[PDB]
Amino acid sequence: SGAIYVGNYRVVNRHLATHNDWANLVWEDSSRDLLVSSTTAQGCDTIARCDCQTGVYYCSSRRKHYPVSFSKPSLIFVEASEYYPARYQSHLMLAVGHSEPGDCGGILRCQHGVVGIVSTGGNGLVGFADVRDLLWLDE
Ligand SMILES: NC(=O)[C@H]1CCCN(C(=O)Cc2cc(C(F)(F)F)ccc2C(F)(F)F)C1
Ligand SMILES: [Zn+2]
Repeated sequence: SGAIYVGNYRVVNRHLATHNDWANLVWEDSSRDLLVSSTTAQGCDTIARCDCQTGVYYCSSRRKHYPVSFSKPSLIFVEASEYYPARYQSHLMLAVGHSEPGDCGGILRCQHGVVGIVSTGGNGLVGFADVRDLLWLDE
């Protein structure tokens, strides 16, 4: 569980989205596991606009923040689940670090702000859905 609150937008994992999220839908992409819905209250998360490859992510399964090195956003294959069939997820960044079911939604941050959210994991690895290319989140 977890979301990004920037201006009048809420950013969540698409597979974790609520009824409210779908009834107030702005944009969604299954191939990125992202969904953006509208909000009445104003959010103050700063989204990073950079090509950083080091940052810090929140791991709810350990109740701890962890520093990580992470790869450039790319098309990576992701095994089947009760939410999606086997497929390549786009805009995904990998890091060596702990994650287990229940960790999706944890924020990855760099010195410039929010980079993305936990979206995949397993085998001593963690995957993040990048949000830095979504320039419209700020306007
Ligand atoms: N983006 C997807 O299609 C996800 C959907 C949920 C499930 N997805 C996973 O990665 C599986 C899983 C979840 C987690 C996460 F929550 F950190 F992701 C950690 C580990 C694992 C593991 F190791 F058991 F396979 C794909
Ligand atoms: Zn940065």
